Amino acid sequence: VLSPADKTNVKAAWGKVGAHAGEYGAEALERMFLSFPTTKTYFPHFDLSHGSAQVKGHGKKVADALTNAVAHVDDMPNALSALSDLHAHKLRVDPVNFKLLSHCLLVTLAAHLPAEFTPAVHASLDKFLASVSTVLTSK
Amino acid sequence: VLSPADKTNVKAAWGKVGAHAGEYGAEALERMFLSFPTTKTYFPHFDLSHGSAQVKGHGKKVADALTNAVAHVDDMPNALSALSDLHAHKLRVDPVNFKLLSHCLLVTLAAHLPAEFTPAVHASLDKFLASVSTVLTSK
Amino acid sequence: VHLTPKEKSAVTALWGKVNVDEVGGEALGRLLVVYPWTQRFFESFGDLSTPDAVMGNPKVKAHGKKVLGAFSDGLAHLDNLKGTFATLSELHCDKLHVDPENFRLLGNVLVCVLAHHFGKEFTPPVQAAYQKVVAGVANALAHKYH
Amino acid sequence: VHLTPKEKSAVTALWGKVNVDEVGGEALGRLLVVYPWTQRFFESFGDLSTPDAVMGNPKVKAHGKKVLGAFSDGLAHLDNLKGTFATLSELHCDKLHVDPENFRLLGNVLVCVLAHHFGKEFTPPVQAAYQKVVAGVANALAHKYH
Ligand code: HEM
Ligand code: HEM
Ligand code: HEM
Ligand code: HEM
Repeated sequence: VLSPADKTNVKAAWGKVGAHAGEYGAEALERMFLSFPTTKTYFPHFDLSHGSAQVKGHGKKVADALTNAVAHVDDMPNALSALSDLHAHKLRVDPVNFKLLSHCLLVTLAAHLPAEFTPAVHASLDKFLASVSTVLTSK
Repeated sequence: VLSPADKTNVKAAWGKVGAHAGEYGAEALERMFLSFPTTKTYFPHFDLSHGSAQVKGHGKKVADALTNAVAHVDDMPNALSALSDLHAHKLRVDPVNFKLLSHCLLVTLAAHLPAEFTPAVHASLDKFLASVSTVLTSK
Repeated sequence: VHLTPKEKSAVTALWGKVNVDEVGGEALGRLLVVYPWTQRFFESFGDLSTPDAVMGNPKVKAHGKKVLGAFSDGLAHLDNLKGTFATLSELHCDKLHVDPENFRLLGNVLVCVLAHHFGKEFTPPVQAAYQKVVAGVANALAHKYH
Repeated sequence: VHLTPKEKSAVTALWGKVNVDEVGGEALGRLLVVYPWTQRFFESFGDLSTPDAVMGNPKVKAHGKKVLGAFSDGLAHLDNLKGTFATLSELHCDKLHVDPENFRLLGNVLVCVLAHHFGKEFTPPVQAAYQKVVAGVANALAHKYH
């Protein structure tokens, strides 16, 4: 469960993303596709190369979902219900893959927000992304 | 999340354990210690050999916790709060180990209750033990 | 992986009693029911809408027989799992892109099925021997990932 | 694991810029903070009560230096990770009984630390190269388990 400090830490770190929200989401996806090639097969209709307008657009959707989770952090199962059904029922996303994307999101944040990525905030972000992942694999 | 059928399936299968509750809990621990030797280091004060009165007594405690979770299946984070603090704060149990014990509990049930261990009930039990595990690693 | 002679004996003696026509299909079917994302890889198998439909699906039973055959092959070569699973690793890793965690899951489902079929004869030491085996197979099948 | 020459180049060029006195302690300290069960193995290190206490703990920094040294050794022998990590595998698996999932976790924490230190220079292709490396080290360190 997320502590009050976890919630404040995540809100604060994510708040710094600003207009870059979509960009960072797209970067995390790119990091995942390159580092963990098994994940690519979920997107046969997307070109996954650098500068892909499809990955850019998708990164924005991923970011919007994370922002929704931050904004409704005490009510995540509800806020992400639709997304949970999608990832489990329709897409059949292997639960391992959420750990892969979560890691790539941490890397992206570390690479862009060095002042925010303290050890405590890293811990909070990891717990937050793990909580998001739990909801998205819950059915 | 556990479906209504999951809850009924788990209650039904566990209901068949009867006076054997402690015995099966002790057997699952033994299975875990033998199959996954890394788990043994958590019990330096227990003798882990077959017939160990310490493993027998502990199996009863494990079974009682699972029974509590079955009986309060819609309120598990609350029912298992004390146990969650113990496993995380005091004992520092690696989360992987919950998957190991959960698997050994399924094996124990399959070995003893062949009529109950249908594919659907196996799925329900796995989800239930994973939910218990999530609570016990949540802090 | 290294099995002791006692473990090897226990493993081989149980395996000789396994129904080779059914156990693999039961393990594969349970994998599909218990871990439903795995169905993503079996779209061509038809009806997987219910547990009964999965377990009774002729293609699940047929494919499960092939799976079990590979475990049997593994059992014959405990000291060379890598070469034994070489082409299967290329298939599962390079072509299918199955996450290797699922190899661990299928091996553990097989262990549950053995327990289901053998009951008390599937003792804790017998299970421990089989866990060495299924870990070995999972590790070999994942070789093309590492 | 197999790195392409482009990947090997990218890895070696970044590593030459790593602060060998600090990066290992940062990765180990973050492991202890982010995955607190890992503290079970470091009772003798003293004060681990807060993130600041962990990161500033002289024993964490000192031990982290040893960790990084092993990664450096791995980097020099990408084609023989197994022999390179042989004694460390005996230590971590046979003596300490650390679950090998934690080797994966520490490698991924190291990747986060590299990203933290190098920022934009830690590009997605550079990360992908490092992921091959840390997977290779984790797999070799776990050899005594399989
Ligand atoms: C932090 C974890 C994740 C978040 C927040 C997230 C969020 C989203 C969102 C917002 C969408 C679009 C929803 C819609 O169109 O209705 C989506 C779609 C999708 N996601 Fe994720 N996702 C996550 C993890 C993953 C992972 C790990 C995978 C696979 C490796 C994955 C594969 C997909 C696929 C295949 C689609 C459909 C894209 C399409 O068909 O156009 N997702 N996700
Ligand atoms: C289904 C999962 C589990 C359940 C339901 C469970 C339940 C329990 C219970 C009821 C107790 C005694 C509580 C008390 O005395 O206040 C206990 C203690 C303990 N558990 Fe678990 N446990 C689980 C998983 C694990 C795992 C995976 C490990 C380690 C591999 C573990 C290690 C321990 C240890 C070391 C103790 C303390 C024993 C002692 O010091 O005497 N538990 N557990
Ligand atoms: C211990 C683990 C496993 C073993 C020993 C195993 C064994 C096999 C065998 C023997 C075949 C037949 C190949 C042939 O026709 O020559 C096969 C095919 C296949 N397997 Fe597995 N398997 C394992 C795990 C998995 C998992 C976990 C999945 C997916 C979740 C999977 C997906 C598939 C698919 C889709 C095929 C058909 C490929 C084709 O015909 O093109 N396997 N497997
Ligand atoms: C890539 C992963 C890892 C690497 C490369 C690594 C490397 C090392 C090295 C070089 C040493 C020094 C051994 C010596 O003094 O000769 C060491 C010791 C030690 N490591 Fe690790 N380590 C890793 C993961 C872990 C993890 C995840 C844990 C626990 C969570 C751990 C626990 C320990 C402990 C307790 C010692 C001290 C043992 C002693 O002095 O008796 N290691 N490790």
